[PDB]
Order: sequence, then C-alpha cells, then structure tokens
Amino acid sequence: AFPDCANGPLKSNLVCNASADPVSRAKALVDALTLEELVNNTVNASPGVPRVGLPPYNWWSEALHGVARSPGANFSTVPGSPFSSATSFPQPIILGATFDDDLIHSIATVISTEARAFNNAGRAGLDFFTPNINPFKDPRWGRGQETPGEDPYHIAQYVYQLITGLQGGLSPDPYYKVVADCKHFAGYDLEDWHGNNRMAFNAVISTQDLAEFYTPSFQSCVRDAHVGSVMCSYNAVNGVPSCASPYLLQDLIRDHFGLGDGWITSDCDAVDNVFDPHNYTSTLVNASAVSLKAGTDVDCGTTYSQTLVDAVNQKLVTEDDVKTSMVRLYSSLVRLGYFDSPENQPWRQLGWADVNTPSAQALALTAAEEGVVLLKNDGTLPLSRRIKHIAVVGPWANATTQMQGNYQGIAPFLISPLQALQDAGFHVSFANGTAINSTDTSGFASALMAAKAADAIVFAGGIDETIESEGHDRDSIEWPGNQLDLIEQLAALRKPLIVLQMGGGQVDSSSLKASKAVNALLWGGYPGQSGGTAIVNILTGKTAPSGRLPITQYPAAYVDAIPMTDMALRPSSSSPGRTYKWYTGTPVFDFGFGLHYTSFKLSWAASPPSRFDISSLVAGAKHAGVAFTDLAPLFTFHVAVKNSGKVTSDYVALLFAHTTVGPSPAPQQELVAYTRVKGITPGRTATAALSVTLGSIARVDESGVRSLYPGKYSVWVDTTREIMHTFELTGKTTQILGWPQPR
Ligand SMILES: *[C@@H]1O[C@H](CO)[C@@H](O)[C@H](O)[C@H]1NC(C)=O
Ligand SMILES: *[C@@H]1O[C@H](CO)[C@@H](O)[C@H](O)[C@H]1NC(C)=O
Ligand SMILES: *[C@@H]1O[C@H](CO)[C@@H](O)[C@H](O)[C@H]1NC(C)=O
Ligand SMILES: *[C@@H]1O[C@H](CO)[C@@H](O)[C@H](O)[C@H]1NC(C)=O
Ligand SMILES: *[C@@H]1O[C@H](CO)[C@@H](O)[C@H](O)[C@H]1NC(C)=O
Ligand SMILES: *[C@@H]1O[C@H](CO)[C@@H](O)[C@H](O)[C@H]1NC(C)=O
Ligand SMILES: *[C@@H]1O[C@H](CO)[C@@H](O)[C@H](O)[C@H]1NC(C)=O
Ligand SMILES: *[C@@H]1O[C@H](CO)[C@@H](O)[C@H](O)[C@H]1NC(C)=O
Repeated sequence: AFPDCANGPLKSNLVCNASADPVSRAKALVDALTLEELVNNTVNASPGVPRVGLPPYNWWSEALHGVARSPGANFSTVPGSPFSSATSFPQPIILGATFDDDLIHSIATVISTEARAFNNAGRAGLDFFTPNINPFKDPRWGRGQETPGEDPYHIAQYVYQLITGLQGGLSPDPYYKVVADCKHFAGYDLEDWHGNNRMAFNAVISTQDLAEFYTPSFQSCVRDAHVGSVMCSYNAVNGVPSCASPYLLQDLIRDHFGLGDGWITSDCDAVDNVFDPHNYTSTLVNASAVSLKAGTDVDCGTTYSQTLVDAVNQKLVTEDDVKTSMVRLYSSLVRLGYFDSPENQPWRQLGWADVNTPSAQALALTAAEEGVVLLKNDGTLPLSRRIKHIAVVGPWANATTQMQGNYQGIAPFLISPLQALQDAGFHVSFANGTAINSTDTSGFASALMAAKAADAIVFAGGIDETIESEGHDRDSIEWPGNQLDLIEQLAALRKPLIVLQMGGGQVDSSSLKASKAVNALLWGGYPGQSGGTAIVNILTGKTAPSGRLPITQYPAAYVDAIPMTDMALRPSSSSPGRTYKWYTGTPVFDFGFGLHYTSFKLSWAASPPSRFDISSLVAGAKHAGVAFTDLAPLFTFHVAVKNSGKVTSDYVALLFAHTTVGPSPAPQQELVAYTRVKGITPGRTATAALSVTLGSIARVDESGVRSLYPGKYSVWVDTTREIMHTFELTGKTTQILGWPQPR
C-alpha cells in the first residue's frame, strides 16, 4: 500500500506536499513521529505507523538478473496468471562475458520496468538489493556467479550502465524508477572456505589493494552512477566489521565516493554479527549503536528495532542519529514517488502487460547469445549441415532451473539445450549419463548407446548450485564427479564431440583442451531462460559466437598455491598472485579469451599518438566535460577491424595496458578500454573506438593514492596481442585522486 496524501492522516504533513523539497518532506514526516515509532521503522520489514496512515514497507527485495524471489517479492501461485513469472536474464557472469555495456543498460531498463509493474501489483518494493559488484577474485567463490567477473574496470563500466538503467538516468529527473543498491561493500568475496565463515571472517586488506582492487567498482556505482543505496558487508576489514566501520561507511562511501544522503543497509543481520560471532561489541545494544554511528541506516533484521531505544536511553546513540537515518530512508522513498499521487507517474501505470514483452524475451536471448564463450574449435562448429542425429548427454543436457543460477525468480519458460536441439529439428538421443557430482557409473552405458549411432555428440556438464552457492565455496576447481571420465569414454567413439562447460566459476578443462577427440568447447555459465536456444543458435551457426571469458580459468593446482583467506593480490612468498593482472602461473584459458566463426585483421585506423606531458593532460582534464580528473581522457584509439573471413560476426575489442613506471611491482596487464563492434560482414572493415581515461592509466601507490607517472607504456588490442603500441608519459609524477587514510 501507499500512503493516502489526498485524504489520509498525513495529507497536511509537508511529506504529502508534492512540490516541496524531498529532504524537507522526509524531515516533516520524521518530526511528526515518536522516537519509538522511528526506531520501529529502522529495519527492512518496517511496519510503518498505522497512527499516521503510514503503511508497512519491506526494504528487502531482490532483482539481480530479473525480478527475483525475496521477502518483499510475491510471485503468483497460479502458473499462467498475472505476475506468475518475470524475465530471468542470464547470471551477471555471462552478462559480463558479453562486454556489451549498452546491452547492460537495456537489461537494467527491462528489470526496472518489470519491477515497477510488480510493485504496482503489491508484489515488490521499489527497492532491490542489486547489483553485487565484489570482484570474482578467488576462483572458488560460491557467489562469484553473481558478478560480472574479476576485473574492476569491467565491473565499473557494467555497474554504471546497470545503475543508470535501473534508476532511470543519472538523477531522479521526476522520480527514481527503482532504487538500486551496490552491495557487500568492503572486501567480501568468500563464503565458508575451510571454516572461515563470512559472518566471522576478518579480511586483512592493504590500503593499496583496498583502493586498487576492492573498491573502484564502488567508485563507479556511488560517485559516477549516483546509486541511492549501498549495502555494508557481513565480514570485517582489518578487525572492524564493515557495517560498524565509520572509515568505510563515512570516509569512503559517503564522502570519498559521494553517497551523501543515500542510505546504507546492512547485510541481513550483519549488525547482529557485529556482536555474534564477530565479538566486536560485548552487547547487542552496542553493536546496533556503533553500526548506527558508523553509517548503517537500516538493519536487514530485527536487531535495530529491538535495541536502538535501549541505545538512546544508554546514551550510546542520540535520538538525532535515529532521526537522520529515518530522514535518509524516507527521502529515498519520497524521490521514488511513494508520497506522490500516482496520476502523473507513468511508472505507477505499468502492469502485467509490461513484463514478458516480446522485446524483453528477445533481450534475454541476445544476452545469452553474446555471453557464451567459444573456448575451443577445430572447424566442427558451426555444425555441418549433413549432421542430423545428435546424442545429448550430461547433467546439464536438459537443464532448466539450473540455467537460472541463484537470486532468480520464476521464469516464463526454461528452454534446455535438449529442447532447443529439438526445436532446431535435430533427431536427438538423450541420456543423463551421470550426475553433477557422483561416483556412480551406472548411466555410462546408456549414454554410450545414445552416442553409438549418432552424427555428433553434445556433452553438457560442469558445476551448478550444488557445487557453488552463497554459503558454500569450492575446495576444488576441477570438474566434479566422474563427468570427465564419461567425456573420455564418449571421445573414444571418435565422432564429432562438443562439450558444454556450464556453471559460473570455471573448471579445469585442460584435459579437454589437449584431446584431439574433443573437437569443441564452450563455456555457457548460467545462460538464463533462453539459454538452450542461444547455445544451439551458436552451435548451428544461426548466431556466431563472440563472448569472451570475464574470469580466468585457473589450473586446478591453484587451489593449493594460495589460500582463499589471502586478501593480497600481488605475488609473494606464498602466492602466485591473483587474477589476470598478477597471476604468475599459466591459465588454462586467459581472461578475455574467446573464439569466433571468422578471422579478423586489425590495424590502425588513425595513427596512434606517441608522447604526452602529464601536466598537459591534468590541465586539459578541467576542459573535458567530466566531473572528476580521473574520468578525463588520456586518448581514444581508433582500430580498424577487417572481417578477413567468410562469416558475419561481432568482435569484442579489448585494450590491455602495461607499464614499468610508478609503483613496483606493476601489473602484467590491466584492461583499460573495450568496445563491442557489431555485425562486421565478410570483407568489411569496421572501426572500433577505445577510450582510455587518466584514471585507468594512473597507478595506485602504497597509500591508495592514484597518480600519473612518467614512463614507457604499451597497449595491445586482444589477448593475443593483435596490434600493439608504445607511448611515453613525461613530466612530474602528479596526483590524480587522493585516498582517505584509515582511521
Ligand atoms: C505546499 O507548500 C507550498 C509552500 O511550501 C504551498 O504554496 C502549497 O500550496 C502547498 N501545497 C499543498 C497541496 O499543500
Ligand atoms: C512498534 O512495533 C510493534 C510491532 O508492530 C508494536 O507492537 C508497537 O506498538 C510499535 N511501537 C510504536 C511506538 O508504535
Ligand atoms: C501474495 O502474498 C500474500 C501474503 O503476503 C498471499 O496471501 C498471496 O496468496 C500471495 N499471492 C498469491 C497469488 O499467492
Ligand atoms: C570477545 O572479545 C573479548 C576481548 O575483546 C574477549 O575477552 C572475550 O573472551 C571474547 N568473547 C567471545 C565469546 O569471543
Ligand atoms: C562499544 O564498542 C566500542 C567498539 O568496540 C567500544 O569502544 C565501546 O567502549 C563500547 N561501548 C560500551 C558501552 O562498552
Ligand atoms: C527435461 O526436463 C523437464 C523438466 O523441466 C522434464 O519435464 C522433461 O521430462 C525432461 N526431459 C527428459 C527427456 O528427461
Ligand atoms: C535424468 O535425471 C534426473 C535426476 O535429476 C532423473 O530424475 C531423471 O529421471 C533422469 N532421466 C532419465 C530419462 O533417466
Ligand atoms: C562432490 O561430493 C563429494 C561427496 O559429497 C564431496 O566430497 C566433494 O567436495 C564434491 N565436489 C565438489 C566439487 O563439491
């Protein structure tokens, strides 16, 4: 329900005055309320205040890749009825594999539209706990499937697009569409590995790594995209739980990244964890108190509503702290149109007709088609047209709900690889074969019989929610169970053999890489509701592959070279380094790697520049139309991409940078720019524009300070160093962005 501002008990409170300042309306609502009532509404499952006609409002809604199940979400229980389903896009890991920022904005628009409709039905809030922008740093993380990948720059671009699409522009022009929430702020990328439970874990993070790896995405989300909400993390960073750290919430989130009057929710009773099990405060009241003074405005739990009155009476917090939090929450609601009449709000008109739109379904399909990565191919793909009888085998072959990952809703449909092969007209012999993770070989003979007479074999396997999930990290990053044994037995048949490696995290597929009998390999992640159709469109050649790995495929032994608790990224006395930036070993498949159905010849469309003076770049930063010096340009490369093959294809141009100047050691590579060139027909030459910022090229020192250093720099335009360029910066080392030193 919404408050009645025409006739309800608040119709003369300034909150119901539609032309008034939002913060003034929030202050008028808060000032008319009892301290005890305000404390009552410091939690996600807020009762409202019946005395003033303020209805209940639940802050906990989920929409990570489409409207999702949550305490605040209500799917209809009649399967064909209104609000019985919503568009279930692929997991953000495949979305990040697309490297298509525009597509991310479109997907965010669809999600916000459907969420608005559900809220108009009383089946969702106006306020969703998305996105997850913690880098998928360690390959074992059970929640990395929820993220765009392991590169902070890529995550930053992704999250800019997603926040602006979800909230409706860079500002509430009339209103917020929905209020997004970039979540788990501060060093959270671990579930329960080796008994290190997230709710008791202490992330020891250097200042350099905090500023260089763990927070740039929050820069983009909070400072550049103007998110209206941040969620503070379960864990501790350097001894202080996130939600009770005023250095993190005030100095970094609100001040450095400019959240301002935007509100901060805890993770779901992380305030409770500040007491138990973090043992940071010796009482629950003091846990609530220090979390509130640090900057946690609303508690995803009942701890605040049970303790904050005690905390005011014990002088641990003031009534004004509670009032400030409440003003933040209600100001956000005011900017959402909560206290405005629905007559002039188009977003208050969206209904069930606006959910599973033909265009939204096509968009989910397009996302899956651009995200799937072709890891290996010898020409077998796209499938020969004489291929007719196909055996589909594996614990993912007929995957329906598996394709949705976690944090999902109810989809209108789930098109499995099996069904999409049947939709395409193939004569299919299906066999489970074996489970995701078991020692039972009973199904092997059945799969062999399915494959014995076939024209081609499609094995679909990997990991899923039973292997990686919130609260469960992986111990091994190998294929689970005996899946590889069955793939080997199928390869013995020496037929055309295609292997679909699914799941969010990567598994060691090097054995498949080295086998001549495995003719093709694709990573399908969690591909969403139309995943099978996308995969089969790729297999048949109806759509050409173009997706690229958003994370590294590590060799299995990586799990023995570094513990998951090691928050450092640089190589060390005990670490081979983390991510493509620092890993000293040999990935099975590199970050950004991907194959196409055609060849590309790359050259310079404009002659690239050779030298820059640092003071000149800093001076010109003031005169480019950007809000902060780190957002101003270094340059824009123009690359010509000739389709030298015979098949129309997209191409993701990825610009990597390396340097030896400034702080040592330097990363091996950093992704500084990328762009998706669409629909290059055979013979044509398309031009890709690659814009690098001063912030992407500036180095972070031991203090978290980001500066421009004068030295020699190089750039290249694929993982295969497809063209290459050297330039040089000259002048004084000059600071581009400061860093608040830890309290
Ligand atoms: C809202 O307040 C302004 C002054 O702040 C006043 O001019 C206007 O009439 C008020 N509108 C309503 C609907 O009360
Ligand atoms: C706080 O909420 C509880 C549960 O709805 C209710 O019993 C109590 O009266 C509320 N307190 C005030 C001051 O409204
Ligand atoms: C929506 O939720 C309410 C309770 O929150 C429940 O009574 C109702 O049945 C739900 N809607 C449907 C269609 O089941
Ligand atoms: C909590 O920490 C205090 C010191 O900060 C210590 O004395 C106490 O034993 C700890 N209690 C628990 C339950 O961990
Ligand atoms: C509450 O916790 C903080 C930080 O642990 C501590 O400094 C403070 O003394 C505690 N308050 C009380 C009343 O014990
Ligand atoms: C494929 O999965 C669906 C569940 O979504 C099931 O109804 C169907 O029977 C399965 N097909 C086969 C051949 O197992
Ligand atoms: C395939 O797998 C599921 C296990 O989740 C099983 O219940 C199903 O009946 C199997 N299908 C066949 C045709 O044996
Ligand atoms: C597979 O199951 C076994 C037994 O439950 C377990 O020890 C192993 O960790 C599982 N594999 C994965 C990758 O989770």
